Amino acid sequence: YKTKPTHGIGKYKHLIKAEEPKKKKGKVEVRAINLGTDYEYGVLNIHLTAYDMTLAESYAQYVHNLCNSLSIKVEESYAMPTKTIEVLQLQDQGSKMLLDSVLTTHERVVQISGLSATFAEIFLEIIQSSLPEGVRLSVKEHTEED
Amino acid sequence: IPIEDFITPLKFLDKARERPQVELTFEETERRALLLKKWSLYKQQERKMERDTIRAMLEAQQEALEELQLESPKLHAEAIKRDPNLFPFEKEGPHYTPP
Amino acid sequence: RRTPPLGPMPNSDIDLSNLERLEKYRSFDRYRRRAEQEAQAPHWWRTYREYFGEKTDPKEKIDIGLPPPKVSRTQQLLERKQAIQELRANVEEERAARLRTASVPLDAVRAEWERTCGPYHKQRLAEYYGLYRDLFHGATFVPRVPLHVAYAVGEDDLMPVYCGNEVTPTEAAQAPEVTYEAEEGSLWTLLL
Amino acid sequence: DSSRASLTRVHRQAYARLYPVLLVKQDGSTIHIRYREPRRMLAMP
Amino acid sequence: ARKERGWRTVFPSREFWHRLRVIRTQHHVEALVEHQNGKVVVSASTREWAIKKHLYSTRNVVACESIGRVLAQRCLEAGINFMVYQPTPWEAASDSMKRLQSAMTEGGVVLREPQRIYE
Amino acid sequence: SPWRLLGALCLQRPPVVSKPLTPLQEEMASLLQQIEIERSLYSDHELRALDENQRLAKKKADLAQDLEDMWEQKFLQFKLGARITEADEKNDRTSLNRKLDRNLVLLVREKFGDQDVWILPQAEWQPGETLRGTAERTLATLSENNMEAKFLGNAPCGHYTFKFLGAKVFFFKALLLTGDFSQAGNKGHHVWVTKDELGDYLKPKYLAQVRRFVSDL
RNA sequence: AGAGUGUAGCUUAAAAGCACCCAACUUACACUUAGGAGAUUCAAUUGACGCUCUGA
Repeated sequence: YKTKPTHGIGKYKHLIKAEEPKKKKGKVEVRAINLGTDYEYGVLNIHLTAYDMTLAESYAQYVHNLCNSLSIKVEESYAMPTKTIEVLQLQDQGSKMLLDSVLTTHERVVQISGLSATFAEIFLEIIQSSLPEGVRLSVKEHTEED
Repeated sequence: IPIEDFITPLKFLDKARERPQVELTFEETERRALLLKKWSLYKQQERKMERDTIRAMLEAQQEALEELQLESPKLHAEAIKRDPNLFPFEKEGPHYTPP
Repeated sequence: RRTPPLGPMPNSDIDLSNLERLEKYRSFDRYRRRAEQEAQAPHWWRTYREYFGEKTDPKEKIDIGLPPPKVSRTQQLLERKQAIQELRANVEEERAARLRTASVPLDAVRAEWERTCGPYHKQRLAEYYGLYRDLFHGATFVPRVPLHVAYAVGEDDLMPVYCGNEVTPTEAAQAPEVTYEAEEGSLWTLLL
Repeated sequence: DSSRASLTRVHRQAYARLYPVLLVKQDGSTIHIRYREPRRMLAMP
Repeated sequence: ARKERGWRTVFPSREFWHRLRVIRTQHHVEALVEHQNGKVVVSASTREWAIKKHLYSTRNVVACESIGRVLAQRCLEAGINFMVYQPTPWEAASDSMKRLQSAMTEGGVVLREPQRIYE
Repeated sequence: SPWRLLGALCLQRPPVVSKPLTPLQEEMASLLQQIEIERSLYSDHELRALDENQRLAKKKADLAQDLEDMWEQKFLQFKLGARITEADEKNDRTSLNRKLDRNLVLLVREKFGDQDVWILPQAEWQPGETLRGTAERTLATLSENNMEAKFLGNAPCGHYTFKFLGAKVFFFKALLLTGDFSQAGNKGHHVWVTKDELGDYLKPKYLAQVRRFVSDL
């Protein structure tokens, strides 16, 4: 009841903040909160690309579990479409004929939100030390449309 | 507009009679289970080493930040804030053979 | 018109700021464990446990029995570690565990249960049936020595009285075969 | 530390064979690439 | 005797005289039999040295099967052979709980308590 | 309040090759390739063996092998670059290409009047300038070459206490892109040194506690 | 050299409960299923092993 000592004992929506907003076409990015004594970066991108698919998938799983274990939030994880590259082989003796062979390229993306600068440098070095064989890392910014 | 490439092609349906055969024995399955047990313990060991290094490095950095805050009232304001040198940060992976 | 609470509000200890840096219940059984943990506490509002006949249980109950025999838990723990290490040495046990085919010697675990922790289980069964409520007006004890009473009807079988069994009066026609361990310095009073 | 993510399985369900070709880059550097049609050296110019 | 009918929106239902309740820790598996007033009657847990020494890997499926067999024996010696098992769907589809219910039924202890008379 | 203004830095170097693989991981890669073979289906080379030899027997009753032997020859003509640029040197501790499996940290020698110290390279910061700026400034002084050491953060790394007049030691780290080392025969004893050799070369407690925040690999 | 001390990572747990790791499902995470390893530093509440802070 409203006058009893147990008023508001069944309150729950002051615990769940999720307003269920349109989280598909919204572009309300969080900005870099920088106080000098309190630097905190926003919604930086992480790119992992390779010609091998399963290595990129495995390292994306690794970095996802790593940032999940260190309590820094994952915004979204998704992938770009693949690119395919031809090695148009010039013939050895008569170099006017151009034979061809096939090769591929994949890409994976994770996003991180909370980064103090000390944890930023320790985070990027600890990813960079455990960087697997064959991929390239690139910490880019947020305005990356497909 | 997103372009998806997790679609398997429509050619992947028909020729589906090449390797359905799996005929194994008991020694191979016990070998594979024992190897998965060994690899589980090994990966737990690696993750423990990784966590201990991360925690020791973090307490080292925090000890440094505390001593800088004690000894100098102005250098922490520039020392904490992240300079824009590392905006397009990247690093290419290792190799197998040297040049 | 309001009235303040008579104590702490239940979901007040968590902080409403920094919600996204809190750990959520990722499952249903985690919340279930927390809620059935919380429902056992003595709350200050009105609850189900107050009204529905719990006999006002908090009051210490008098023990009248034999003391527990002293064991050195360090040696016991190291010997049990030795035993399970010796069992873990065998590899056919690992094959039986992986291959989903490994039973237990039920008679051995029965005698061992009679040997180690069985008295406390028989104590709580005897308190569930209301024996200590009607035999000693609430005063409780532990059945320290094991006991085996078996009834005699036919030629081969038995109908034993374990703790809480069901035996028909035709099977209780004659005096049963009572046996237990005892030393040659002790006198006993049986009572049914 | 570069042994953590090198042990992988092709996690898509329907997939072809792949072979560990040794790909040499623009300075002569090898990468194990899971590529079909079991070639042994791939020179990317 | 009357069962506690009702509650009709929450889980588990309180309509039983006895319940089967299994607790699956990351170390041990423990099965209880409760009365609905709350006092437990019989239990078989792998924390006990009696079941501990006779098996390996107290977490795994055959340990829960052993717990089912030992609990069925212990509760037939207690004269209680009707109880209710009320699991979540993913526990009821698990192989461990399937083989534990099989060990309970093959031990003679039947689930699905009978109806109340003039309910 | 006299605090003698003293910083430091530690040079970070990326490895070039992956470390060699452990034998249980060899068995794991073997069984992973086995499970890969089992779950795989319908490669082009698989038909180019199977139904090509089938149609071969068919029209004989009336490719693959040549190209795979060609690929064996294309393997055997190209000897790969040998990973061991380590045992053929065995001596050149001053070289950038000595060790490539692991990460390395540089350290310079100067025996002072009162002190005698093998130093991880220091910095002497001036009250008008910033800490990391003095780190890269002394890095421009101490190296006498062109190198691109990309820094990792504005935050320092490890702080220590020596007092004789108080003082302190302020550490920094920076990842190397490429080392274009001029005057490789320097007598200022800079040395490219791994973690085990770091623990070897250190005498004091001031350098022993450094190893906790370098990457142990 | 002095001081605080003491169960695996945590616990006003007494050999426990959470943490933790691998496989399967998921782009991935998360849920769930199926597995994995774990501890009272020793000597008779007292004494001499390890760590931490202060020293020089």
